Amino acid sequence: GAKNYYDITLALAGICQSARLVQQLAHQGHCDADALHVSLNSIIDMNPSSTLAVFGGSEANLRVGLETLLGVLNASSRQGLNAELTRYTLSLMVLERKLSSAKGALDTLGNRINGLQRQLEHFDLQSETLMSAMAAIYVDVISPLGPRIQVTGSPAVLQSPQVQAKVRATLLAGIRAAVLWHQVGGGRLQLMFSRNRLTTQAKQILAHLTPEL
Ligand SMILES: [Hg+2]
Ligand SMILES: [Hg+2]
Ligand SMILES: [Hg+2]
Ligand SMILES: [Hg+2]
Ligand SMILES: [Hg+2]
Ligand SMILES: [Hg+2]
Ligand SMILES: [Hg+2]
Ligand SMILES: [Hg+2]
Ligand SMILES: [Hg+2]
Ligand SMILES: [Hg+2]
Repeated sequence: GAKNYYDITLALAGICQSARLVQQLAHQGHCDADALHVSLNSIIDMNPSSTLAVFGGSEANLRVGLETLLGVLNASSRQGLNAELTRYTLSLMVLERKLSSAKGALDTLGNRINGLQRQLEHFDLQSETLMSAMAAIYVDVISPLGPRIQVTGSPAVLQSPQVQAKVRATLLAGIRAAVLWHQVGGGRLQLMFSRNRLTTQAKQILAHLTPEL
C-alpha cells in the first residue's frame, strides 16, 4: 500500500539486475538466462497486482539484482567492475527521468511495448526477433531523450548485432524498473537518505532466499 522500503528495494533491484546483465553480456557475451527471462518478461506483463508481481511474484527472480544492489549502494569504487554497475544504474535513472518529463514519451512507449504482441504471436520472448523489436523501442523511444549509456566490455563481443540487440532490450528492462521505482515512492532524494535501509532490506531478502546457510 503506502510507500515502503520493501517495494522500493525490489524496484531498485530490477534496475541493478538490468545493469548487471548488460555487464555479463558486454564482457562474456552471455548472461544469466533465468535473470534475463525475468527482466524481459517485466517489460511485457500488463498484470501488476504488486511490485513483486512485475518480476513474477517471487523474490528469487530478483536475486541477481538484489546482490548487485548491495555493491552499487555500498562498495562504490570509481574504478573496476563495480564502477561500471554504478555508472549503468545512474544512467538508467537519469534516462527514466527524461522519459518521465518528456511530453508524450511515456504514452508512446506504452503503445510501442503493447505492440510487441505483433511479434509475440509467432516468436518467443527470447528469440532474436523479439530482442531486436525491444531494442528498436529502446533506441527509437528512450535513447534520444538523454545521454547514451556507454557500454564497455570486450569490443569484439560488442560488434555482434545480436549482443547489441540484447543489450538494448535489457536496458529497456532497467528503464521499466526505474519507472516502477518512482511509482512506488522511490527517487533521488529517497536514495541519498535511505541507503542503509535499502541495503539492510536487500540483505534480509537474500538471507530469506538462502535458509541452507
Ligand atoms: Hg540499482
Ligand atoms: Hg572483460
Ligand atoms: Hg544479457
Ligand atoms: Hg542471457
Ligand atoms: Hg509475427
Ligand atoms: Hg499470424
Ligand atoms: Hg495472425
Ligand atoms: Hg520500459
Ligand atoms: Hg520519483
Ligand atoms: Hg519465508
